[PDB]
Amino acid sequence: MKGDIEHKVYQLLKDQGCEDFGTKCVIEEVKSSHKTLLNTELHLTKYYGFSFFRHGNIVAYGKSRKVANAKYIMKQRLLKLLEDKSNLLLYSCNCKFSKKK
Ligand SMILES: [Zn+2]
Repeated sequence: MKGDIEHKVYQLLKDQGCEDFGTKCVIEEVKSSHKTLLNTELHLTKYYGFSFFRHGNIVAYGKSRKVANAKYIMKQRLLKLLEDKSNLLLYSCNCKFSKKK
């Protein structure tokens, strides 16, 4: 496929009978500051903790100072999973019914 990992994730997962998934974007600031001279560190060295959630689990993780790089990492995570067919993102679940081995 090409490009947008989110669409790929949706394309198959929603078709597997899943709707419970999505990306989370929380900032993980690296506090190298012991004390400071203002209320809070106006702007310290923070990192965008991009991650992909699937049933409360972490399928993709990519923390970077650059939003693009952060996204890039997590994207290539699930990207490899749908390419390699690793069940970490693509496993069957009960958003519809039971499963069969
Ligand atoms: Zn599900």
